[PDB]
Amino acid sequence: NNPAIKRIGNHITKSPEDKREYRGLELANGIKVLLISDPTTDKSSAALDVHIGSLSDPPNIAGLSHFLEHMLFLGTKKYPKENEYSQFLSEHAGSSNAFTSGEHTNYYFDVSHEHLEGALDRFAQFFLSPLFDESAKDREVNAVDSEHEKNVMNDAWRLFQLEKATGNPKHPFSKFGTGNKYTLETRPNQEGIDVRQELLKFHSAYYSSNLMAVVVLGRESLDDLTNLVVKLFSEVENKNVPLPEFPEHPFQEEHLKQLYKIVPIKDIRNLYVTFPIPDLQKYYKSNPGHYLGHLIGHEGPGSLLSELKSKGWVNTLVGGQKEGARGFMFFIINVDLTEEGLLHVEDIILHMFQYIQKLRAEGPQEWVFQELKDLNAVAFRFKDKERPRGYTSKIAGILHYYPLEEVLTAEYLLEEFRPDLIEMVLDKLRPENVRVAIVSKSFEGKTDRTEEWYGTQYKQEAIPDEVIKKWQNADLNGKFKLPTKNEFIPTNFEILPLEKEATPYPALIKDTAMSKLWFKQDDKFFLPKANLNFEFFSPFAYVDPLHSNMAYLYLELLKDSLNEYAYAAELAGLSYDLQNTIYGMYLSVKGYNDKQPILLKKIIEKMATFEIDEKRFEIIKEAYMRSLNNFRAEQPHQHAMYYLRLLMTEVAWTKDELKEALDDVTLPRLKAFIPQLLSRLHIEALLHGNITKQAALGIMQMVEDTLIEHAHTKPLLPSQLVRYREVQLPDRGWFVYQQRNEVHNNSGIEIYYQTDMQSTSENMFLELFAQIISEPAFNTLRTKEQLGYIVFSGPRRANGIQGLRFIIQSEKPPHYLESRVEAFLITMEKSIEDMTEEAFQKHIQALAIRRLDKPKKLSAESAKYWGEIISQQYNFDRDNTEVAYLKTLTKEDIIKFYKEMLAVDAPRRHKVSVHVLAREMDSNLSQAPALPQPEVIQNMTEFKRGLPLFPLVKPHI
Amino acid sequence: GIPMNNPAIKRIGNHITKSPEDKREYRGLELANGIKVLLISDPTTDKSSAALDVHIGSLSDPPNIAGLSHFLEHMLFLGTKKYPKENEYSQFLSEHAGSSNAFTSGEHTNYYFDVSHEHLEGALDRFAQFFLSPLFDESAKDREVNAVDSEHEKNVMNDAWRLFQLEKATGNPKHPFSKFGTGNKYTLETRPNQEGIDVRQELLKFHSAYYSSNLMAVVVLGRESLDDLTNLVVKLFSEVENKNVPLPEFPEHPFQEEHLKQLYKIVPIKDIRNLYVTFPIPDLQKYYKSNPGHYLGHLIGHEGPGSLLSELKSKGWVNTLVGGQKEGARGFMFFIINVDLTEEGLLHVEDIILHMFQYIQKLRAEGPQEWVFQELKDLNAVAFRFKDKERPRGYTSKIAGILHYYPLEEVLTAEYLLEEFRPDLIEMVLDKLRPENVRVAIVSKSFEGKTDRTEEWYGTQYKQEAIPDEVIKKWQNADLNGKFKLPTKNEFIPTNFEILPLEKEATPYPALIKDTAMSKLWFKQDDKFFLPKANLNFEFFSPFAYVDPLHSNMAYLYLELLKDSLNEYAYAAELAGLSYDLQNTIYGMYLSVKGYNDKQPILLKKIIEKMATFEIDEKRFEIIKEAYMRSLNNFRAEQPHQHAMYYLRLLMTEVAWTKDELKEALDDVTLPRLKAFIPQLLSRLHIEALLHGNITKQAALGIMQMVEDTLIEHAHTKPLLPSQLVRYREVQLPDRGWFVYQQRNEVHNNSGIEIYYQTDMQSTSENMFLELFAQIISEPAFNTLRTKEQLGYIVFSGPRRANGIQGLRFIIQSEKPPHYLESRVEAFLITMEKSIEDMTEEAFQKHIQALAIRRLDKPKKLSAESAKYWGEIISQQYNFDRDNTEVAYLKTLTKEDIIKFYKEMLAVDAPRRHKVSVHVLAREMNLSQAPALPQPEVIQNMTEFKRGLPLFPLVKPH
Ligand SMILES: O=C(C[C@@H](Cc1ccc2ccccc2c1)n1cc([C@@H]2COCCN2C(=O)c2ccc(F)c(F)c2)nn1)NO
Ligand SMILES: O=C(C[C@@H](Cc1ccc2ccccc2c1)n1cc([C@@H]2COCCN2C(=O)c2ccc(F)c(F)c2)nn1)NO
Ligand SMILES: [Zn+2]
Ligand SMILES: [Zn+2]
Repeated sequence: NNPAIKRIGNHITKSPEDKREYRGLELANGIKVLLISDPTTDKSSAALDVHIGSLSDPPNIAGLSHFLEHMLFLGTKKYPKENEYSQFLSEHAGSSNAFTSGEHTNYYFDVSHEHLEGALDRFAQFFLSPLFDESAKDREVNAVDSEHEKNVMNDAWRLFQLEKATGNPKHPFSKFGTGNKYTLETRPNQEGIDVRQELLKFHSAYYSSNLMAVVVLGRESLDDLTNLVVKLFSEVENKNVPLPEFPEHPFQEEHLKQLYKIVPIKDIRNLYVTFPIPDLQKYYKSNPGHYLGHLIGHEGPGSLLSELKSKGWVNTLVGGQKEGARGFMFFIINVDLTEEGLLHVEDIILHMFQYIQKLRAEGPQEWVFQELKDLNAVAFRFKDKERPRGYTSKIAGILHYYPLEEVLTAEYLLEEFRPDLIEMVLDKLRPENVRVAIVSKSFEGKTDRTEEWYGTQYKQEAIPDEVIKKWQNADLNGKFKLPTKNEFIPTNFEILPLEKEATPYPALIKDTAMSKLWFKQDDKFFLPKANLNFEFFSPFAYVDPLHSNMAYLYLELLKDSLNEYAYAAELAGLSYDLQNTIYGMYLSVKGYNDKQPILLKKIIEKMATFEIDEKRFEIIKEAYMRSLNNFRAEQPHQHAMYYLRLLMTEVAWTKDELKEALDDVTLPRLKAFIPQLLSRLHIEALLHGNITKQAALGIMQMVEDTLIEHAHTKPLLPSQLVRYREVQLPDRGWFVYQQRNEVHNNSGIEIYYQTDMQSTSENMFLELFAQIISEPAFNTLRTKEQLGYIVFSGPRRANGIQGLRFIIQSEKPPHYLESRVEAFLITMEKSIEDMTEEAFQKHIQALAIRRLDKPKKLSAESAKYWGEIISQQYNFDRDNTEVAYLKTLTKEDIIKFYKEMLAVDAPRRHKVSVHVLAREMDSNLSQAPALPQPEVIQNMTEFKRGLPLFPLVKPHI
Repeated sequence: GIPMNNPAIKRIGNHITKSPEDKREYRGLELANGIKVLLISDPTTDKSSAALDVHIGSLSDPPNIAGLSHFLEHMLFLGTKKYPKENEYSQFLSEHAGSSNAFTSGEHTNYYFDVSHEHLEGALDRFAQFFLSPLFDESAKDREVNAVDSEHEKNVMNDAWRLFQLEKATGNPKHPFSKFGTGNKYTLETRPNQEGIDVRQELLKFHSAYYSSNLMAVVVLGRESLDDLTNLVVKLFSEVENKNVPLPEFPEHPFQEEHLKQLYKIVPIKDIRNLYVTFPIPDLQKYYKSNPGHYLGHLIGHEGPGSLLSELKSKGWVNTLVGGQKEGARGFMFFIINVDLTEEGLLHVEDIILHMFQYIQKLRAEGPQEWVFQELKDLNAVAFRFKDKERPRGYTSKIAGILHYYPLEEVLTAEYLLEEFRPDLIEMVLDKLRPENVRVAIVSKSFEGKTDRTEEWYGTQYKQEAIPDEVIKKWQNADLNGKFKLPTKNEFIPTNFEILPLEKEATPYPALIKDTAMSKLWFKQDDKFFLPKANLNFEFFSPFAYVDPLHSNMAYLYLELLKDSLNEYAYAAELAGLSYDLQNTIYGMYLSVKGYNDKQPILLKKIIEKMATFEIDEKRFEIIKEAYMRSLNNFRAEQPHQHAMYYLRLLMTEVAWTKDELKEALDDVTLPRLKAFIPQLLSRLHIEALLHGNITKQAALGIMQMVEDTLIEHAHTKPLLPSQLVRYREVQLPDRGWFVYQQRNEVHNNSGIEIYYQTDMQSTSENMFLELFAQIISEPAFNTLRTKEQLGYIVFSGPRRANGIQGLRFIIQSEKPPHYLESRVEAFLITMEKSIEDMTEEAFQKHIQALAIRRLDKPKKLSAESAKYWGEIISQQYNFDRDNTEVAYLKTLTKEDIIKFYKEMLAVDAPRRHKVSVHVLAREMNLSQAPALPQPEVIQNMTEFKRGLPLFPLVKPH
């Protein structure tokens, strides 16, 4: 019909509950396309996936493909304004991102549904005519270097790269993929390579239309969308690039039966078991690797984890197939270690091979596979509706692996047991194909090797043949037994009819001294799911560091207890979250509205009648100790945000305070704590989903009755239900707090301009200003001045107060970062006042679109309401009224607000700054303003005592 | 050569015997007109003082005009012939750092003041005219009768006043003892109008009949020499006329035979259970050198091992006992044994009384004990040798009364020193304590409904019965009871009075000699008083003493139970001049130990050990918890203005549990729960202590460590983190805001009001603005709101301080409704604006000097110096030089400064006016111009009120 379209796909199989419309098609230049018509979406979205990545970097230029990824954002022949893409999105309620994996570079964006074409055009140019400006190239090499830096001291990256460096050095799998200033600038300048030539050369060589897939979602009809995609993308040139293949596995036989001992930054104890296996991607219909992962990584009774845990050796286990690349994959079993586990790695692994041996003895189990098939099938039928941005990027990635008519289902459905493949894979899980790595600080000083890129300290030795042989003779262990039929599988998918007095927003359907119960029957999504949210308030949860530690340990121990029972439910789409908070306990139950009452009652009963297992208590406590210490190894901007949260809140226990109180938690004391915690409570709950008002009251009643019967719960007094306030800073004050990060050699800074108490006017002043400065902020402080990879501006909301905040992680000292943010603000004063009235209104509309974007799945709407409820404001219609006020704000309103609240000279300026100094650190351009002397906070307690405390917000109703 | 006799002086006494530690100089003498005079010269005193006690009181009321003595007492303040401005006397004192008071007992009317030492004579001259030329202005008399009515109304629903007059009403109705002494509007106006009495003549008649110089004792204390004090007193008081009035006597007891062997059943206002046993006895006053009454009071009322109380408490029948002689009047006394009653006790009154008579029998069996007398003598002797130095106002008032009862040379010692062992007198008094002489009274709500009589002045509901002769006979036949042993030698009697020498490194103010996670020790070796005494103060912080109502209740009961079990052990120390206080706070616990330093470390160790290792007796636990339940409930019967202040503290503090919340929580306090709470509270602590007195730095550090070591060994205490040491903040009120909180008092038929004008955090600046303003208005506010408008008896102005914040407050209890009182206070503030503007610069500087004198009045005794520091310490301001600093700054203020302050913070149209009012309604609820007031925001809920406002900072330490 049309010459630009090679073929047009037929029905793209979808879920019957999926109301979006789909058309597949393949362009003449080979670009695989999927088109999603959703006339309701408030944001439209496109994504493109190029099937090339880090594995295809030049050997002399580590990280080229990643770098190119960054550079495409900085201008094209048709749109050469460096920040034109990001600025257009920001002015039209959009955003975008991209990532570079081993075989993919993936770019995506969303934007106000009324601006798809303008965004998509600019987006298309990335793949037609990028500038690769020399100036922009020399700047953005720093963002890559800063990105690598944040990862250098991160234990997950260090290991990630160290695996690669213990395989065959000649294999692309060993490449350093992120790149840094050395590999992208310094070594190429020393070696005479022109970097810009190489970006152009790579782009022209590999960004070919035959290796691309594109997904576009908008309100427009599938037809209009077909015309729009052909317009912009058939232009792409096809250079018929062959899809790279890695048939040879990176681990050959000299890399097997090897043992690696590794010393990470954090105090952690891990055991990693790896088996090389053939590439299983083709078998995807059956999925042998997933069947095996399901059993090995089972956490229920008779499981491998179960026994390793009751032997006191392991707490968590992960098992299944791990991606490698077209040509090779891995099977892994990864456990963390107790102190005992670390002494018993030989036996832990023996136990591993014992469970594999039982899976060999029983042979494949068709009922197991069939159970997975029918659950996945139900999962797919009732899948929540995705957000555009992630949906397009996801699908754009898999289009390369499946035909058009099955791209939506290929990754949820399964087709036949195919026990031959299961046996084939299982045959690779043998002692002679094993690689073993142990991570413990106990190897400190006992290593002899250094990994080039990250510096990781490790040792390599061969597994003694005697030990391989013992593992080969693994007997059957009577403690291991296959799973039982999942008893939590849901069976009643009936959607209850809307009650005649249903409400659009949650209604307060119960209000005793015990309970406040908020209820809404789902009237948007009509899936057989419910969300049950409970806030258990008790003053004894946070009264002091000792009690705060005991709340944590109680819930951790409780969940550890429930794990075996609740794993099945989690597999059958029924999950729960149990969390301690500064006001008490948070419990969430989400999933199929069928079996929920079984799980909920089991949890409340186990809470109220818990019996602590002393060995579990010792093991989890020790873990918690290490947890607290390991915060030292977090990142500087993390540390910064933490200190700021400590400074600005009435009450807050530090890690050191908690860590000192921990030694005083004893099993008796914990046992006494729990009934005391439970003795008096107030329960605030949101119940939202496929449930009637009667059902909601009965769930609430069951919770109350179980607590009253088993723990004798009495209500709290109204006067005891107090929330913490935020420190009220003085007009024209500027406080600075200084700490050192002893692990990372970058610094961090958070800067907080506290404005005033939340209210419709103050909320929208702040939100509008943040919107107007959002893109400029990123462009000026990252893109132009390249302060660091992490640069963030936005609102801060805490305890009913709010303000503006800047967060930055950099190698520059924080006081420099201060002047640069101050300089930026001034230049923003000029920019807002030079800003046209038409631009101003573009920003108003962008914010409105964001605020009024409607929630696409039950959980999202639920969390919107929970935010209103826990925050004690209860303004469920907030978006309408606040957007309405928004639309009436003038550019002068915003200028008055800035000069009153934010400007260096503002009369009501309220500035506090946290500075985190790097490890080795010390205690033209637009001109920075002159800054007052900061009052230096030496003691958080003294700081807080000398200031007032804000009020608390008044509820709405 | 014989002397040149001054004729105004009938005689000059010999050496007035005094404590060898007492540096004041004394002279006694009797005027020609028979006034007995003691002169006290004290060249260091910052305030001087005088008092006059007339030996006439309300037993001599005219029979048809109840309360005339008392009323006359009020009227003498309101103007004399030489000083006829109604409030000259009050005004003069106020402007010269002075105050005065007076009171009317059955046989005495006692008047006293205390002002700046430079203005003795001026004060004394205005004072003297009271006894020469009262005006008894007819308008004044019509107004002041309201004050007396409001005083009586204050007392009407008070169980102690009800009982006091009920006793008078159950004796011989024709005896003066049965008179009603307060008076009220009926007996002092209404009835005298119906009966055609001219009250102003009756006043003049009484004053002239009885204010005779021969019934008068005066005491004057001043910086002036003894000779100059003599000339002065002769000058001002010689002209008081001697009508040679005979001193009234009452030789017939008010309780005759038909008033004995009686039982009375009385209904209280509060929920209380008391037993009152009374025996009539002869007038023992004349035997003061042996004190047979107090010997028997000492034994019968003893609280140590083997005691009467001891057994009654083990039976679980009583919790407290009081026994000894009770004053009556010249010619009769009583001997009492009073106990409170448990629930069981109320059912075993007959056995309680039998046990009382068994102990009395043990005393008859053993007979008088010279060694006991010996103990009494020795303790009293030591007490007098090392008597603290008194505030002059109280001292002149006390001595002026007792000049009537003792030779001049003995006024100081008569009440302390024992000289004569009189076993005959002991046996005499003991023979009067017999069932055929006994009167028994029971006070319990359980008689509610079952009474048939009504006491006429208070309304008391009671029934009267004759004690069955079979009961009297069982008490007569009280055989001995082996649980009752006499006390043993008091091993807490101090013997080491040595005053350690003043260390080289010693400091004028307390020094921080220890600062650890556990403890912060303040110390000062005494450098002023040099008595063998010390004060040891400890604040224990725990977040678990006030975390919620339940825990608060448990902190209370813990310390109540603890004090209960230490009582027998600690009683001997109490008698030996060594006492302790233990009481829960909103931050944890407070412990004070005061007295002769000798044996303190023993008592303190016993207290701390018993805290850390406490074993709760289930039976004491039940009894004390029940009493505590009653105590909460009984709050409903406090005065209206007390409620107003209570509610204000509730409203203006961050955290604060109401009586109702405490009471609801009490039922979940179980013995096991309390046993759990104990160690939890003691597990983490911070101790801040002031140790001040006759102790060295080493001994002090040892004391502190001993308290730490004990808590550590037995309760495994660890330190709290600094971040946990949080104090509570005050609610910060909004500019131009005005909130009202309204409540009703369901017992009293008056209303109460507190009005709080918040100003700002305490600083030198703000403190002195408020204090000077409050000084300027102090006297005028009393004179306008009470003396002129007669809003009530209780009228108060002054600073309020709480949680580092401050402001101005008025408190009034009145029959009129709160909103009326608001307008009249507001009216008053306006008049004070004009008054300050019209005040001369000298009159202003005069108010400044008055406040200065008051702020720099140097403490006279160790306890008062200690208290001054302790306030600096628990307020965490640590500003030990505050008086010198703040007075310095005071002296530079100008009347413009104060008018600016008033217009900014206080005036009705002030931009930073922060007004909260508490209105307490009564059970049943021209003049200057009141401004019109904004509509007030009515607080309907304290939690929401507090949630919606900011909280102030805390004051910066020094
Ligand atoms: O490193 C990566 C991720 C890398 C990709 C990248 C690289 C270079 C860019 C240059 C200019 C604009 C966007 C560029 C984006 N990346 C994402 C972000 C975040 C997080 O997600 C959304 C964007 N974003 C922002 O911060 C942000 C916020 C507000 C703005 F107005 C704005 F323009 C950007 N930062 N860097 N892949 O390999
Ligand atoms: O009732 C009684 C006691 C009665 C004696 C009395 C009687 C009538 C008076 C008339 C005018 C002035 C003082 C009169 C005093 N009394 C004492 C007080 C309190 C507490 O002691 C100090 C005075 N005082 C004040 O409140 C007060 C406060 C500030 C002032 F500037 C001021 F002049 C007075 N109130 N009534 N005896 O039988
Ligand atoms: Zn990147
Ligand atoms: Zn009076």
